[PDB]
Amino acid sequence: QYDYSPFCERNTLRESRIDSFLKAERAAHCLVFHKYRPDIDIMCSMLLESVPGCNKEDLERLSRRERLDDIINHETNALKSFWNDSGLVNSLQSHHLHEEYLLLQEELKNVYKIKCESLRDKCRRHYSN
Amino acid sequence: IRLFESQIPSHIKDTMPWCLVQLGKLHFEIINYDMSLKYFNRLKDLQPARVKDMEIFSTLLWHLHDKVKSSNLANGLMDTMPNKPETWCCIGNLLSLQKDHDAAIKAFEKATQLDPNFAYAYTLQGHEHSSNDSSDSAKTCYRKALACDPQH
Amino acid sequence: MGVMYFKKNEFVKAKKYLKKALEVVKDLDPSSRTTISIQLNLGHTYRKLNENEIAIKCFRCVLEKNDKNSEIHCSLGYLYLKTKKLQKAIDHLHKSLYLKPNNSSATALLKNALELNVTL
Amino acid sequence: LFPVNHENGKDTHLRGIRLYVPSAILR
Amino acid sequence: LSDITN
Repeated sequence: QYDYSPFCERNTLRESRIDSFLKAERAAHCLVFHKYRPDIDIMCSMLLESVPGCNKEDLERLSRRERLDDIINHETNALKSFWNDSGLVNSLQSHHLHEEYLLLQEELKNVYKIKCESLRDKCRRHYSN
Repeated sequence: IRLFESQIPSHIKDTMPWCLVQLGKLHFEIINYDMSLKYFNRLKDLQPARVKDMEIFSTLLWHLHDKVKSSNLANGLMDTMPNKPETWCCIGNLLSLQKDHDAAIKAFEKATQLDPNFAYAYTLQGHEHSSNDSSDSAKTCYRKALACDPQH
Repeated sequence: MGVMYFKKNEFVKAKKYLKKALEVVKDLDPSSRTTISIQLNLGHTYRKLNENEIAIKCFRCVLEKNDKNSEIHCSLGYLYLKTKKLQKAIDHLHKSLYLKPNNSSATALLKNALELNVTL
Repeated sequence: LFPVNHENGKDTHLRGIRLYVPSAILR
Repeated sequence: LSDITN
């Protein structure tokens, strides 16, 4: 029988939640495992396996301590990095890629500024705060 | 001072920041104003962003009426550490040097709020309160200044 | 009972009853606003009993267990000015002023201590 | 007292008001 | 403008 001791230290769980957890858990594992029960099984050169936003080629560069079609290649590639291998971009129509791209560097450029006074006046900030 | 002259080598004397601070404070106590400034400037040359005790330098430069040096030191000291009472007491000393003194009193009280166990901010408050022509506040501030440091 | 024998101007029996109270509570619970009252009352009886060293030690103990107490510091100054320990007397008076700036007897006590120190 | 304002006003402001009366060291 | 006169 399906074990549910870790999900709730209370020894008894109502049957609706037992199926609620079992159905939810199998789907969550099946998403990660595939791009069955949890209690039967939990299982399954540079050390660095992965970093957000880096492709395999970026890893090899790290290990070494380092026109419309072409822009469309650069159109998709930037969203490959930002969306962490999202499969919906291939389903997006071409002209919807342009406006999201224009807003991409626009919001990124705003981050660069954020990431980057008289004696009498500058004392007030400390007193008022 | 004689021990400095005799028992202290010159190379250690003119390099050690602690010797510079102690010698400047000592020459302050003997009311030797010219001597102390040219060694405290050397101390600032060793490190501008050091606090320890600038209450002595602030007291000296208030007498010497050097507004620009006090402004630079106050700006640097606040930029380095805002929570140190010495920076706020230096700022208040500069403010009293300028003209206005109510905000100087408020800054001094804020410095005392940062560290209640700072007796020199208390005695500086009391000394300033004489310029306000008020005595009862001054006398209470003096007594509470003595409470912190028995031998002042 | 010690407090009432004190109020009745009969200090000797109040003293022994407060000593019994202290020895009963000596072993257990130094904190919890009971030993503080016991020690303060016993020190008051001793200072009214004209014996000062034991009153001073008890007042020092209660001061250690509780520092923010203006009355404790005024009593310490009273005891120290009764003796010739002027430095401790004035230190405790200035502290007492620090805890409470507007103290009536403390101003006169400080004036007397300072004039005695200057004349000494 | 301000019993009446200009052009038959109702209320009155007061922008400013002041009162005037007559009458080496270790830091 | 208020301050309406009678």
